[PDB]
Amino acid sequence: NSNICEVCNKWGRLFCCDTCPRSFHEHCHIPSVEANKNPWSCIFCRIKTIQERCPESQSGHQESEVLMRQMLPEEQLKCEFLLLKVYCDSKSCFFASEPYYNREGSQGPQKPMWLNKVKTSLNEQMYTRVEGFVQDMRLIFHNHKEFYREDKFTRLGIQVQDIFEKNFRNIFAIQETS
Ligand SMILES: [Zn+2]
Ligand SMILES: [Zn+2]
Ligand SMILES: [Zn+2]
Repeated sequence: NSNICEVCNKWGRLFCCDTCPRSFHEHCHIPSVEANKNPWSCIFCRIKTIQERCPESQSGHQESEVLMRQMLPEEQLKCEFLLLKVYCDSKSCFFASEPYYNREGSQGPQKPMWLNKVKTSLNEQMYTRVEGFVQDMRLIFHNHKEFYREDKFTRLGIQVQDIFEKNFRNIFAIQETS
C-alpha cells in the first residue's frame, strides 16, 4: 500500500485497500472507512467493479438523463466518488467548511453551500436524484464567482469547478462533444 492518504496526501492513521495499493484517512475516504469488512475495498475499487460488471455503462450518456436518475446504490456511490475527487484537489480547502461573507461592495449568497455540507447530505441520504447533488456542487462555485466579483480570487472557483465537471463527465460517462 501507499504510505500517504490518497485524498489529502499526508501520512497518519491510514486504512489500506485490500484490492488496490491506495490508502486513506478514515474521514478522507467517502463513505468514512467502514468499521470492519475484511477484506475492504476502497471507493476506487468499487467504482471499477461497476464498470467491469456492465461494460456498456461506459457508453455516452446525456447529462439531462443522468441528472434525473434516482439515487439508487450505484448512483449514490458515483456521487460519493465525484465528491471525493473534488476533495483530492488541494484547492478544495477553500470550499470545505462553512463560509462567511463580509466584503465591501458585495452581499453574501442567498443559499450558502460548502463541501462538508454536501458530504453530510450524502451520508444522510438527503438527495433523491443525482440532480440534487449536482445542483448543490455547482452552487458552491457559482456563489463564489458572484461574491468575489472582480477579485482575482474568483479564479479558485473556476479551477475547482473545472475539476468537478471533468470528473462528472468521466464518472457518469457523459457523451463527449466539441
Ligand atoms: Zn487524508
Ligand atoms: Zn482500492
Ligand atoms: Zn451490463
